[PDB]
Amino acid sequence: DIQMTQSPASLSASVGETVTITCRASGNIHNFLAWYQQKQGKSPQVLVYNAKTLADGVPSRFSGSGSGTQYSLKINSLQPEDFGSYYCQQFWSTPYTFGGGTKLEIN
Amino acid sequence: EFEGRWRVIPHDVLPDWLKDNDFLLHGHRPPMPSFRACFKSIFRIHTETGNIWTHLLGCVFFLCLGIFYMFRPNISFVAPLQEKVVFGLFFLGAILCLSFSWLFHTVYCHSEGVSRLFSKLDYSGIALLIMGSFVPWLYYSFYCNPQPCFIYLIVICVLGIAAIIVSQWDMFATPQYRGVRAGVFLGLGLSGIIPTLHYVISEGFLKAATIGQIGWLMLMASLYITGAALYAARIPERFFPGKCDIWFHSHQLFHIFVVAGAFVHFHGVSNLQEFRFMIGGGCSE
Amino acid sequence: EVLLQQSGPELVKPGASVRITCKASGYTFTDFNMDWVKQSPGKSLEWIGDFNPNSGGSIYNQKFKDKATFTVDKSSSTAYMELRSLTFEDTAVYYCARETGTAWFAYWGQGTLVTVSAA
Ligand SMILES: CCCCCCCC/C=C/CCCCCCCC(=O)OC[C@@H](O)CO
Ligand SMILES: CCCCCCCC/C=C/CCCCCCCC(=O)OC[C@@H](O)CO
Ligand SMILES: CCCCCCCC/C=C/CCCCCCCC(=O)OC[C@@H](O)CO
Ligand SMILES: CCCCCCCC/C=C/CCCCCCCC(=O)OC[C@@H](O)CO
Ligand SMILES: CCCCCCCC/C=C\CCCCCCCC(=O)OC[C@@H](O)CO
Ligand SMILES: CCCCCCCC/C=C\CCCCCCCC(=O)OC[C@@H](O)CO
Ligand SMILES: CCCCCCCC/C=C\CCCCCCCC(=O)OC[C@@H](O)CO
Ligand SMILES: CCCCCCCC/C=C\CCCCCCCC(=O)OC[C@@H](O)CO
Ligand SMILES: CCCCCCCC/C=C\CCCCCCCC(=O)O
Ligand SMILES: [Zn+2]
Repeated sequence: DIQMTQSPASLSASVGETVTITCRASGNIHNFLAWYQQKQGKSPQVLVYNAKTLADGVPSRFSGSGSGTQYSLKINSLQPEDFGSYYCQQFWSTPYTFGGGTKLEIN
Repeated sequence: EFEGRWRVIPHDVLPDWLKDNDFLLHGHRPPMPSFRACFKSIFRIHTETGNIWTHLLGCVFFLCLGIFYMFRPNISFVAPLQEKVVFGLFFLGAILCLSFSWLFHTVYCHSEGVSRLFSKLDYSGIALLIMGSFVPWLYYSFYCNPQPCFIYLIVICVLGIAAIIVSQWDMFATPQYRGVRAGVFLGLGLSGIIPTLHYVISEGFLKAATIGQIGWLMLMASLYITGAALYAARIPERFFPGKCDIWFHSHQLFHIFVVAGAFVHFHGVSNLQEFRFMIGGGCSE
Repeated sequence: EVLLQQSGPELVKPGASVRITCKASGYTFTDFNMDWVKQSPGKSLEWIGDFNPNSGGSIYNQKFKDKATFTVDKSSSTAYMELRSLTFEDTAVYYCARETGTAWFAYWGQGTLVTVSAA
């Protein structure tokens, strides 16, 4: 099984700032990576898939990068609605795994 | 196996860069940014299986054929070294065209960037095969008339390079320019009409027919036109949408016309080569 | 639009069983694989398994092999997930998520909350 290590576990930033969430896979996942955003009580929504493909309806503020085992999600110019939990997921090898999550709070 | 597991997807859920033919409704590969996943798909059934294998089996055929040509005894040549070079240039164009094509078709579903890059190689490959095919046929047609042999080699090279430059254009890759693409490459091959008419004027009808040129050229003109026509008009998937997703769509048939077309061309130029051996280098004509 | 509609919250007793319903609409059901995700309170997401509506085959995560059973009703485009021999560890929000060729999830159900209580 592939382990997904997401960092930082939590962070708080101000509106208009840039944040970077890193993800580390225990093995090569060949760019088969997805990023999700989850609002309190609500269901997760896909932000980025295939490591760098921006999902339909998602603002250009969100950008995914990386290859091999090191992947990143960047949020430029933070907006108030950006608060919530963020998760990475690998779909290269079964069983599919998610990162521990990153809790984002806005000030 | 459980790595890079994937399923075929309907046309409607495809990204923009993967929508080339809306008459192929199901059986598409989804975007996968893994070269490992892409190369494994060669042994999977999808819209690109036929397109890949036709120019993969075709690539080894011209490689094996080109190799055997280099090892033929020079006892049979009237200038084995410069002779083997003209054929070599045709073989170079034929191998590069078929190599770039099957590679493009394999890595087509990878990403937008990889797809853009390999499509430009695919288009450039077509022009290289057309320029390469002109090199042997001409050398033999204008054997005793070097000045027009020289100009026509310069003309096809200027046009072929121009066609390669056109193929670097983004709008060229779009399905709106399917007919523009068909006409540009068709015009490159059909430009041969000028050197052919010049040849017929100088040598005459009997000469052109007896040597066998009129025949073989008509077959070439036919394969070029039919192949371009099928490609441009999307026949037969235009008549049966959702019935030719895996086997016998226009692109697959077009890929087959290329293999047969390059082989028919080879047969004709190989014959001119044998005709030259009989009459010899000397030309009191 | 593609919508995934799950059944309402369930309050069960230890050792009981539940069946979670996923009603899919807006696309051809057999065309895409359906996945099941578990989310324990305050915790991260876990992958239970994947189900193929066309083939009928399923792949379960080793952790949930004895816990979960995936079923389908092809006529009404519905996916089902049965959870057996429930304990306090099984108190979570269970999701249905749809694949699109590869296992990245564009569509998710609203989630079904399963509460195990002997109270
Ligand atoms: C252009 C080659 C011409 C001759 C044909 C040779 C083809 C041989 C087939 C090779 C299949 C190799 C597939 C494997 C390629 C792996 C590259 C990749 O996608 O890496 C992603 C991550 O691993 C990055 O860390
Ligand atoms: C017998 C002859 C065989 C012919 C082999 C043909 C191979 C030639 C093609 C090479 C492509 C090399 C790169 C292959 C790997 C893709 C690179 C990439 O990530 O591209 C992103 C873009 O931004 C690039 O600008
Ligand atoms: C007197 C000059 C004419 C005769 C010599 C020419 C011989 C034929 C040459 C064949 C090789 C093909 C070279 C083709 C070169 C194409 C360059 C090109 O389009 O570059 C743009 C891209 O890099 C970026 O988009
Ligand atoms: C001795 C000099 C004579 C110069 C004038 C005549 C030269 C020929 C003129 C051609 C202009 C177009 C008229 C004919 C139009 C069709 C041209 C063509 O593609 O050839 C048809 C062949 O494929 C049939 O097998
Ligand atoms: C004896 C003459 C030479 C014969 C060998 C010819 C081999 C093939 C030559 C040229 C291929 C045409 C150039 C085409 C090369 C790929 C397109 C490109 O330049 O892409 C730029 C990308 O970064 C944008 O996506
Ligand atoms: C002297 C070279 C010309 C003769 C050989 C012709 C055959 C090769 C033609 C084209 C190769 C591709 C050129 C296109 C330029 C992009 C290459 C590329 O993607 O590099 C990988 C990096 O992005 C990541 O490391
Ligand atoms: C928006 C413009 C494109 C619309 C689609 C046009 C389709 C044309 C392409 C292929 C099918 C017709 C080929 C066969 C019939 C045309 C006659 C011919 O020999 O013309 C070839 C060249 O002289 C043309 O430069
Ligand atoms: C594969 C590379 C060659 C590409 C060829 C492109 C040029 C156009 C090809 C063919 C045009 C049609 C043939 C041209 C025919 C010229 C007249 C001729 O000699 O025919 C009369 C005989 O019936 C007398 O008995
Ligand atoms: C020497 C090869 C003989 C050619 C016969 C094969 C069939 C016709 C070939 C080329 C005509 C050009 C029209 C098609 C070009 C579009 C292809 C593409 O853009 O992928
Ligand atoms: Zn092709």
